[PDB]
Formats: sequence, C-alpha cells, structure tokens
Amino acid sequence: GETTDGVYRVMTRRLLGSTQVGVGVMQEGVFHTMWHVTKGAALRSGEGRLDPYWGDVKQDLVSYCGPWKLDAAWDGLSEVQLLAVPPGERAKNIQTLPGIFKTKDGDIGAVALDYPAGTSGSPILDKCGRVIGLYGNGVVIKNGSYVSAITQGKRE
Amino acid sequence: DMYIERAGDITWEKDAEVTGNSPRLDVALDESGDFSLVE
Ligand SMILES: O=C(Nc1ccc2c(c1)CNC2)c1cncc2[nH]ncc12
Repeated sequence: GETTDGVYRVMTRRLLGSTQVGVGVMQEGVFHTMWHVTKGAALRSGEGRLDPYWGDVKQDLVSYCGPWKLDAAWDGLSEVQLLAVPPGERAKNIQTLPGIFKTKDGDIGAVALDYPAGTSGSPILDKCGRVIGLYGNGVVIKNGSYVSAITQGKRE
Repeated sequence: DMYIERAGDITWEKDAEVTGNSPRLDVALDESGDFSLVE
C-alpha cells in the first residue's frame, strides 16, 4: 500500500484496542524494523501486504519487501538525534551524545535515552538526516534506566 | 495481524531538546540477541 519513505508505527489489534508494538523505517521500498517487534510475522499496509525478506535474531533486525538498505554509521564523535516515535505520542527528535558498548567483538554506539518498549525501531540520525541505526536493543543499568545500542544492519 | 501507519519524515531538527549522558558500558551479546552487563 503506502511505500512512501519515512518513519512508521507498528501496531496490533490482537490485544485491547489498538496497541503500538514498535516503529520502523521505510526507505527504498524496504521496511526496516527490530526483530523483537514483529517476530518475523507479515505486516499490513492498508490493503497491501509486507512479507519479510531478511532477518536475524542476534542482530535483532528484520527487513520487508527487500534487503536491508540502511548503511550510515555513527562517526564516534558527533551528537546524534533519536527520532523517538512513542506510543500515543507525536514523533520527536531528541539530540544526545552516544556512549559506547564495549564487547569482545568491538565497540558499538549507545544512546542513553529511556523510552517504552513500544518505541523500539525508532531511527537514530546523523546531522545529514541519514539513519545510522535503530533504538530498542540494549541493557538495563543500575538505576533501572535503559541504554540502547545504535543497531545498524549490513547493506549487500 | 500487525499493520503500519505513517508517523513522519526522517529529517534532523535544528534546536531540538539536547539530553542524555554518554556512558561506557561493558556488555555481552548472547545468541538470542540479548545484551547483559559484564562486571
Ligand atoms: O525490552 C526491550 N527490548 C528488547 C526486547 C526483546 C528482545 C530484545 C530487545 C533483543 N532480543 C529480544 C526494550 C526496548 N526498548 C525500550 C525498553 N525499555 N525497557 C526495555 C526495553
């Protein structure tokens, strides 16, 4: 149905009323979201249907209609903007400087902003407007707060 | 069955609310894509 580029809410009617389970990015006719939002299930866009193309539970990413298109990366120095699309609330750009997740396989960017689980799949942007990753997969720090990683996929 | 709805354009907003810290956390990632705090 609607394949226009932009940020989208991922909703469901399987519970009470209409519940937002996550967010996603439409870019180049491909819907990008976090795997834990949809679980690989098909999505609906008006009368049209989005069938999954690629997905990985460890990366926690999933693409619809085609391969992963997002390929920008945080430069390790600049402030980014989380386009937070919260449940029931309007889309809102929050500027922050990301921290670092140090792992046995290298360092990853991390936005220290707390949002409901329904915000998962909200894009993280650079000063150019490019999508450098998605919010929704991170850790719970000592003060109960959430610090999500900047999760980017791979463009073939 | 899940469905999508447009929420807006993907542009940077000049003069947006600047908040949040930049912490260096030591994490581990398991086969289920779940992060954990290493100490
Ligand atoms: O629970 C969250 N995230 C999530 C869930 C399930 C899975 C994964 C990440 C990756 N493996 C499967 C969450 C996302 N956003 C904001 C939050 N605040 N507190 C928890 C959250």
